[PDB]
Amino acid sequence: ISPAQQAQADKRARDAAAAKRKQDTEVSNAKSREDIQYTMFVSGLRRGRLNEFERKNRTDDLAILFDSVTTHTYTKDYNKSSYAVESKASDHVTTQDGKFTFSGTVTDSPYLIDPRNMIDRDTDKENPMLARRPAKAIEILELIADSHQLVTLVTEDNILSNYVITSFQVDRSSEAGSSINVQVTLEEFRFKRTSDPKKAKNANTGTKQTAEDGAVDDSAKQKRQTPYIGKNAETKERWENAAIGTTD
Amino acid sequence: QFKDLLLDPLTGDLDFGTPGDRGMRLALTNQLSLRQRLYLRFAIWAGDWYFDETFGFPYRTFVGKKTVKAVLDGRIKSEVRQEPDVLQITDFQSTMDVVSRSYKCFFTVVTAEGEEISLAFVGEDEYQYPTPPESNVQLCGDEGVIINFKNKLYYLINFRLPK
Amino acid sequence: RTVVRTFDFELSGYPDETFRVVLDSVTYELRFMWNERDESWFMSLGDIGAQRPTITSKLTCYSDILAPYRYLDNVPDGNLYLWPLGDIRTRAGRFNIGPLKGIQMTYSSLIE
Amino acid sequence: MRAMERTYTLVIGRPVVIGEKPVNIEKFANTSKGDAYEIKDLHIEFNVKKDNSKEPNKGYVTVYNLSDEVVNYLSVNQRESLAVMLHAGYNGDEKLIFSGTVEYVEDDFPEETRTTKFILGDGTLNLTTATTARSYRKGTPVNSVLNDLIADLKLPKGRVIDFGNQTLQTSMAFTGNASQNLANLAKNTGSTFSVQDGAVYWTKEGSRFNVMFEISEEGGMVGTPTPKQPSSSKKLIKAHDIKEDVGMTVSTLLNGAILPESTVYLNTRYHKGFYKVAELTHRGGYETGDWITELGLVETRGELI
Amino acid sequence: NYGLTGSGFNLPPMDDLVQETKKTFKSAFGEDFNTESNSVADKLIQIFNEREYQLWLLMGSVYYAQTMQGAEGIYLDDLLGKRGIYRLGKTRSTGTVVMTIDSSVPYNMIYSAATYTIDTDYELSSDVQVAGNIVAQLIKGTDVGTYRLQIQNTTDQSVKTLSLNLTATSGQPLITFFGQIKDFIVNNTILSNQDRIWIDSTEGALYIGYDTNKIMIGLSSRVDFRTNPMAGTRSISMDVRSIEPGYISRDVHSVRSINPTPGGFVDIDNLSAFIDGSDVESDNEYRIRAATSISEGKATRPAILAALLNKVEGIEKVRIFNNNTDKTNSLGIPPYRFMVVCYGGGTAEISQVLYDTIATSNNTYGDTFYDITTDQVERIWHTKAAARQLAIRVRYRGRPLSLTEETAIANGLATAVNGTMIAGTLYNVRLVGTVMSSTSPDTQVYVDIKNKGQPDSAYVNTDVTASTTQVLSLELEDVIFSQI
Amino acid sequence: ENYGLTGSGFNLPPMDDLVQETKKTFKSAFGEDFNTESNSVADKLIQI
Amino acid sequence: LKDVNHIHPLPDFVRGGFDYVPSDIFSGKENFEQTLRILLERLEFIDQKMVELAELRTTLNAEDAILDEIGRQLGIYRNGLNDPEYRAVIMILTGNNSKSGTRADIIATLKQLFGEDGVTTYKGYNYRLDINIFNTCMEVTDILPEIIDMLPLVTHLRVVENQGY
Repeated sequence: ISPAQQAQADKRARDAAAAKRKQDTEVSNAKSREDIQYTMFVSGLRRGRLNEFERKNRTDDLAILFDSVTTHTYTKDYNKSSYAVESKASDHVTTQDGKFTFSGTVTDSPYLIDPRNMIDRDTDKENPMLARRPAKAIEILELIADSHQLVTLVTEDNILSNYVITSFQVDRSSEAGSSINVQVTLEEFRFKRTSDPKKAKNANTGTKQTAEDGAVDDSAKQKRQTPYIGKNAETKERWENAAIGTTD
Repeated sequence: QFKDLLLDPLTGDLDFGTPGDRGMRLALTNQLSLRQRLYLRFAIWAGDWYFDETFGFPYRTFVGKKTVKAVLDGRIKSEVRQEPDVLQITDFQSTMDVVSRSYKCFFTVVTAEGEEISLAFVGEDEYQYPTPPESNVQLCGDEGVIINFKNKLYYLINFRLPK
Repeated sequence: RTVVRTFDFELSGYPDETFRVVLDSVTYELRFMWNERDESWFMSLGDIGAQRPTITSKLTCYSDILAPYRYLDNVPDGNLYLWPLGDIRTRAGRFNIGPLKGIQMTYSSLIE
Repeated sequence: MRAMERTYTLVIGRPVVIGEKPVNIEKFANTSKGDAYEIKDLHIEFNVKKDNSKEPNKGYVTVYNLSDEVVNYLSVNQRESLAVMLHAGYNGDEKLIFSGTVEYVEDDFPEETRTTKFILGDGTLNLTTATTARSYRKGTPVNSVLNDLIADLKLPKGRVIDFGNQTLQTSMAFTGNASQNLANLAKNTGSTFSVQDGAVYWTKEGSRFNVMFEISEEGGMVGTPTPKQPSSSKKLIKAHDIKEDVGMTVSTLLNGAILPESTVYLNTRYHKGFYKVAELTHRGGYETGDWITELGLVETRGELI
Repeated sequence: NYGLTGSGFNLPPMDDLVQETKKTFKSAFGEDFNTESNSVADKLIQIFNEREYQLWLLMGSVYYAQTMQGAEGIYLDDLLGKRGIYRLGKTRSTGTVVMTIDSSVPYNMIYSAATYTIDTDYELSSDVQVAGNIVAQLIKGTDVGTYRLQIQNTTDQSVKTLSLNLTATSGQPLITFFGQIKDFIVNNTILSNQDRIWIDSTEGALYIGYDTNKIMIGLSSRVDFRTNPMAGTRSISMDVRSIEPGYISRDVHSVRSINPTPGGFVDIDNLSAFIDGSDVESDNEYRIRAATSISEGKATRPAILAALLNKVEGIEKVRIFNNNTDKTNSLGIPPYRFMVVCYGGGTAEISQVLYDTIATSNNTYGDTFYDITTDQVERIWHTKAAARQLAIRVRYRGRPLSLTEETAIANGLATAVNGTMIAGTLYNVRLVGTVMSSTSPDTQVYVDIKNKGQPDSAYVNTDVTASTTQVLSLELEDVIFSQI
Repeated sequence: ENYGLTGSGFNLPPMDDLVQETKKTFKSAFGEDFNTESNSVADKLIQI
Repeated sequence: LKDVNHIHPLPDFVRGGFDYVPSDIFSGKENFEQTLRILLERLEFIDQKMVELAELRTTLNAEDAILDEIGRQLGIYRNGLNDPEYRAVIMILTGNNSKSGTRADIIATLKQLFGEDGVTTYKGYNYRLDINIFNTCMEVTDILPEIIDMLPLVTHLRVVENQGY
């Protein structure tokens, strides 16, 4: 070995570590703000669903439209006891979470570039292929799934809410070049501070200990006491030490 | 609302202020704070600041190499959204000149403004504690009760007579 | 009456917080209620699982809360005070209570 | 918009040393370096049972793929009792769920994944080594004997119900472990003694303490309550009458702000009323598994102490 | 449950009241009555209910208004009014400033109080005269001729004069002239002053009221001093107050300007932090002041003794005497008047401190007086002890002491300057102990003491006692040693 | 120069003085018209 | 910018609550409004009296019927005093507990009873002190006993009262 390599291993570690700080940071802030609401438009649009598509702005109610959706399926499940009941005892049944899946595609040669779509936030009007639209979609897709957003689906018949993404697939086969096939799967979510005191309810926090690195917690960790900034050291000083004392 | 030392947008040094009120200032408005937070984030080349190897922008990847305009714009537009208080990016005019080999982009960012939560650490107080009375006014009354009554009587005498 | 600082408190601002704390090796349960018109915190103190709180009082800065109540077997004998870290004129608020929020609610115990 | 995701924290501190004053596991959290070894984002499986009896409450924990430094710190101190605290909740707060000493620790690292194991005891060291030697004569007030023995045990007094003007009928002598002697006084006076999360609780059987907790579909209940006998055997009866003998069972999402000696109100569509608590079991699988708590309730027939 | 209980006053939430009143309505019209969402009765009852929440909150606020905690605003005054403490109103900042003046400004010129402003918010406290307020002086270089020197004695009131000739403008003659001036000044005022005046022979300049680093620190007190040829640059001390009451603060070296510049002005600066003004008193500091009132003692002999020692830029020693029986007593004192003796406390500044005296206690005896405005104006009296210097000779048997080794012994006898007025007894045994202490261990030692100027026959060993108004003193140069 | 070991002994500067010349030299680089009074942002930084 | 004392009548109490009518469904029907107004306006009276129950109990404004209760707690009985001066004695005695009888101090206490220029004090060599009154607003003989109490143990006092200079 030689120092020339030590100046090279550091580069290998530094650049690789920088990748997490980018990806890992973005998800953190994406979860630190609940105002944004994502929505997806699978079919539906031209049969009067435009009434609510126009409601979507470019800052809070982001909308996603795929260049084409081939199929989408919706299904629910139930189960019942397999043993004869004692007799009416109609409570021997349970409801499972409904599933939703669909297949789509994103192409380098779009036919409709409506700017309201969040995929086309800043896409060039005259050169769609240099905008690299398929890469734009994937970057959006991972962030939504990673942050665990409660997505809302607008479909042909009904509207579904509180659906989370559990898996998706992307591939670029030899056929259909210059495009990507996308599959998604979603399931229901049976979800159940600054608040109005009139809405407040008695809460609990269990047993609690010394809170945060304070003037007393510092002593426990052997940290040196934080010096006091001398904005005023004439009034409190005579009283602070006499009445509150010092950690010792 | 992130507080920090104010940086002069015109020179880059600390904003000590005008010659009439020279001193030191803190960045209070969210606009000013975000401006310098983006400025420092873009001005520091990646890896060049000790104590943090992951901070900065990797200019060395693009400068001096044959690069595609579209790839650069993505990275430029991505670093901006690392701040948690950025609402959106409005427009982006990326242009490249092949003769001079220069690249120059334009864009703007929109950010809201928040509240101050607490004024305890900044300057003033919002309360209006009362003022002690003066002299024997408390135990014997006040003359203003006479002055106000006299003024009311005078103004009422003024009102009735047409003018 | 020598006394030593031995505990500090923090409040999340929720108007009906309730939690259990241990002081002087004894355990107590505390309730904090926020008053809108009077913009002040109301503190109730009592034993664990007690039917009713033993003490109820209004929190204020530089006032000895427990002063008139050191004659009961279930009340701490220490000192409970609220004093500010910033400008001395700041009064207790909703979100400004904590080790670094502006107001330092603290408990100190006599040396025995 | 977010989801409702689990969170937890695990802390390891200095060795616990018993002295001449009540032991508080809180003050041992800080290590010689200051801040303690905190473990947050690693798949963890734990099981913590609690009860109101002589035996301490014990909880089990498992952690996968720990860093070598942390394991090294536990290879040392294998002769000593490290203090440990556990927290759990939902993405906005974490309630204390267990605190004690590391009774056991072992590591197995077959090929792909290491798996650390723990066994924790709630005050095991004090309850099993606190010796006593006391005596009293005829006429001594029983209320004095109780306080004398508890101070020997060297633990904070969570809650006690004094006997009043009761007096000993015969001379008494006590030796051996203090906990054992106190547990014997329980039988002959209808009182329940049990240490929990460092707190000593002395109450009276049959009676109960307000609605400190309410269970309903809004309160994250899981399934309907079902009646389950509170003991695995039946006693002969004259058919003290005040004693227990009945109970029920309920399950709920994890909530560490509950203790065996507390009182709960059951607001369901079939069952309604007040019950005591008798047993707790906390389970948890961070990446995969349940995040719930199970309560064993017992009916009460005494006065409202 | 939520009203008045055995442990104070509680607060009910909204939902409990809503449920209670809905239960009442249910009972009114049976279990079938609807009370949720769509009922007109629901819209009336819920709207009605929220108002009594305000009433309950206000009632709860009222109850604590009469308790040690919870009182606020006007109600707070009544609680602490029972203990005779009242809030402080608007206050005006107070402080003192100094300025250097050109050599040419005449002594008798008097600054008009109402024609100057220090800065945007400061003005002269009162009329100021240049004479009698000199605090520091600097003389350097350019000054042959005959010079007159004047000084008012700080103990007596007799003006003293000195005559000298500056035959040379540099060199040893100039050094000797400066030394003569130093000896002239030190013989009056206080010995502490000599520590703050010296000569920089390398530059041939004289510094008055400075430190070794050439920083004007001022003399021990304001004085009067003049030279017929007005040489060097003079400095004076002024008293300053703010224009309007309020909050304002200034640091130790903040003041830097005067708007109307007077002729001959040189510079201006601070010496110590001002007593900052304050706005209307707030509740927190009101409680703090109420808490710390224990130490507030006044109008008692221990209280007056303590106050003087902590309120004067000096006052090294103080003692009091009493005569209250129908007669003047041995010590010359009127029948019912106190006696206060001080050292190095000035006249005006100390006089103001004496307003802690018990009302109707005449006091007011001494050799010096001053008048203070209350309104009515009253005069107070006191005296300053007359220092008496001693001459000390040391004889011993042992190895000869080397030069610069006697410094420890000489400074060791500084304890001789710690004697108290009247009740000052040397206890030569104490001196023997001290001289044998401020040195390396190790045969014979003796101490002889006599008043300055007396012949060598006056040396004795018996202890000396201070007079009624005299206090012991000693100079480093007045120590001698002899080997035996 | 009057700080540290000096042969006659050891001299320690108090808290207050160190601020005084730090502000003085700091003021020298920007002139008198430079706020450094109590609670000012610049003063707060100097104290730390 | 804001008063610290939050105990005040709620501003515009009546129009509040009416603001909670959902979507003007009932507004302009003149049958539901009167029923609601009649009930709410009752709380107005109670809300108003909540203040006087606290305001009037302060010693500054307390009427004689209850001022006696305040004095009783402090041991200052009415005796033959009347309301206007009974208030004064209560203040004087209470204020005495933090006093030292200095010349500056004595002027301060007399300041609250005779305005700014209504009092002056001469001093004498042998414990003599004099009090002058110019603008008395109450009869002084009944107040006199207290005026002695806040003076040193050995004071020699004269009292002279007149109107004007």
